[PDB]
Amino acid sequence: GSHMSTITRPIIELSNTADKIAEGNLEAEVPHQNRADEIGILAKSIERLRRSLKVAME
Amino acid sequence: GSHMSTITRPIIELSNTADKIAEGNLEAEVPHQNRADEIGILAKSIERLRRSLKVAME
Repeated sequence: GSHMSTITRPIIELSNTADKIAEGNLEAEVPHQNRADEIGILAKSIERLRRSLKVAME
Repeated sequence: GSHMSTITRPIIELSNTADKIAEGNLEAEVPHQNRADEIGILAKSIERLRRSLKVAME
């Protein structure tokens, strides 16, 4: 499916952002936050983790 | 049935587990860790975030 190629991209974006956060980048902005579909939900979860890490150190 | 239907399930599982961690479930087990494809990579990053939380509070 040629359409599948477009779907694969946002997954790479969320993965790359998550790596930046875990390595100690508490300022990294997570993308796809405003999405309402399954991808938007996954983005929101990554943001929630970022908040905990900041508060954990703050 | 539709092969594409299987794709949605791991996404819901990963999102749900991430929510569990963020709410204060530091011992939550992240799923699909054994996968090496894009889904497995996303699972790995979530495991990193969970560890940082446990380290941050330690």
